[PDB]
Amino acid sequence: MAKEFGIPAAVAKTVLNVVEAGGWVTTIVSILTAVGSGGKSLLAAAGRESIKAYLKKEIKKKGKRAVIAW
Amino acid sequence: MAKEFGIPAAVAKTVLNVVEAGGWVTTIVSILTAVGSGGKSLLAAAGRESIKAYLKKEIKKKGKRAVIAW
Repeated sequence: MAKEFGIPAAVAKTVLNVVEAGGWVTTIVSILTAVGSGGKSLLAAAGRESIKAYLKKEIKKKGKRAVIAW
Repeated sequence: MAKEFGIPAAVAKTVLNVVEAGGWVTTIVSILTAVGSGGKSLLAAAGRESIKAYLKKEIKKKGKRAVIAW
């Protein structure tokens, strides 16, 4: 998330914790909106998929630490 | 929130928007908990006072920008 979108690690970590806790897609959207254009770019990258489902797949594949870094 | 509790600004903004919208204490709790230790510490700083009421009072005292900053 940092490398590809410029998202601060602490923001990215919060987002992924929300995902893992079964938190709301709406919350995730709000936090990525608030981080600015890089967050909006990630939201757009999910495309037709929910951002939550998109990020859950990435976490399952690569682990949280790597998704944060990405 | 950012300087005293390490709540990233994007997350802090999201939290204050929930507060302003009159959203749920449980949602404020889960977002702050997702931040990690600094979020948990902000929750502890509120004591027995509703986190929502607590942050509303902080906004009344300092304004939204300064609450985010803190």
